[PDB]
Amino acid sequence: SVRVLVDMDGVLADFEAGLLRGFRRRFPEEPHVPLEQRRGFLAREQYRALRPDLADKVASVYEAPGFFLDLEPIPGALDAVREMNDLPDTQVFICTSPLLKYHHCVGEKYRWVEQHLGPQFVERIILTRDKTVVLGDLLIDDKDTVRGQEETPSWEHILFTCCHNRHLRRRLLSWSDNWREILDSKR
Amino acid sequence: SVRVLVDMDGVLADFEAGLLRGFRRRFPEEPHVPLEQRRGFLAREQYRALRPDLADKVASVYEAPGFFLDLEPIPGALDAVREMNDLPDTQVFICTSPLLKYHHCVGEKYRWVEQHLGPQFVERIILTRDKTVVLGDLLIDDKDTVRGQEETPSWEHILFTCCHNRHLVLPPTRRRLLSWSDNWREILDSKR
Ligand SMILES: O=c1[nH]c(=O)n([C@H]2C[C@H]3O[C@](c4ccccc4)(P(=O)(O)O)OC[C@H]3O2)cc1/C=C/P(=O)(O)O
Ligand SMILES: O=c1[nH]c(=O)n([C@H]2C[C@H]3O[C@](c4ccccc4)(P(=O)(O)O)OC[C@H]3O2)cc1/C=C/P(=O)(O)O
Ligand SMILES: [Mg+2]
Ligand SMILES: [Mg+2]
Repeated sequence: SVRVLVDMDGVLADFEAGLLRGFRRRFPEEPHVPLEQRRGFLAREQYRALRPDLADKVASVYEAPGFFLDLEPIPGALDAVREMNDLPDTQVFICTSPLLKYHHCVGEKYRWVEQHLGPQFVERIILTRDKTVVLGDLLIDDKDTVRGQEETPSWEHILFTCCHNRHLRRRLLSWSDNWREILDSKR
Repeated sequence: SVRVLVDMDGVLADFEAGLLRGFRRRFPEEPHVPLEQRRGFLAREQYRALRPDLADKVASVYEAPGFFLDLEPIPGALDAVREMNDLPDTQVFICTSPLLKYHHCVGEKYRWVEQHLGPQFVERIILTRDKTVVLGDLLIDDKDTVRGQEETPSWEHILFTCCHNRHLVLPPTRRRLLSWSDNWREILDSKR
């Protein structure tokens, strides 16, 4: 049995697009960072580099009520994870970290999964700031390094391609890339 | 380095006392289950056996807004977990399962930890319905069996004593903590 841990932001839920849409909506005069020019996991820091006071403006977007609830799915993500979890001898958990400002993040993520994937996937959510203490064969995540208290995690990190990591170990280019072969490589 | 997974309900947060106080307050006419007569971790099913309409009444108490937020800490728990996490070569995570009815559970548990233990322990919350896929040396929990997808969890399960599990008598091969004043330091030591 292969256990796949699947991150939420940038893999199932389109955080980058939602952040940019929310930023342009609420700060329509301000410069922004086009998705194709995003570099580095931390959007706030790139905004800071664009101009210092844009850091807090972009944070105010992802800290706001509704932000996580309203993210659009990543193309192909929902179908893939449904297909994946229906494969025999395969178990999917949605493994996601909340913001340190957790107030509008934690309940909204449970509600996002419930609406987009249903109650069966709500049962498969793992919230943690340290993915290295979760046991599995693979972790699909859009962050360059995934670090924590296990120096050698049980899972192999598959980097899932997102606008901010496109320009940087196995990679999945999209959910249309061949994720079945990666799972097979663990059977 | 020893990693200790610490459950919330019945170990840090007094769920049983909160449930009974909330039931007596809202359903004062109805029969209840005294804490010392609790048996089995599913309170709702014992109420159901007492009388069928009590099952939904008691659920309404722990499904209500505020319920998890307002629970009192277990005596000694907060001091113990702070001491435990300050020990060298020791890491504590708070490893808790939300209700399937998660709406007033999930945020409230985060806020409970933030208020009673601070932001440093908020960072150490793991929410999961399957504790068996979480890696650690020990899991301290008040539930008789802890089951899930790993047939052989990495951790050893230490049963923490609560009104509903007190009647169980463990085989010599398993370990119990009677309270936070019992010798949890030795259990951790056994893993060093
Ligand atoms: O500080 C930040 N700056 C920033 O630009 N972001 C963007 C990037 C993305 O990061 C994450 C994120 C999760 C955990 C820790 C940091 C960031 P994800 O891994 O879920 O994509 O969720 C918050 C999102 O916010 C987050 C954070 C989050 C900080 P933290 O969560 O408090 O550590
Ligand atoms: O059916 C139940 N009946 C019941 O009496 N309870 C009580 C007992 C205890 O159950 C727990 C519980 C949480 C997760 C899985 C089972 C039980 P905990 O052991 O964490 O305290 O959640 C809070 C408490 O609520 C929960 C449930 C939980 C149902 P679900 O599986 O979350 O739908
Ligand atoms: Mg991510
Ligand atoms: Mg418990």
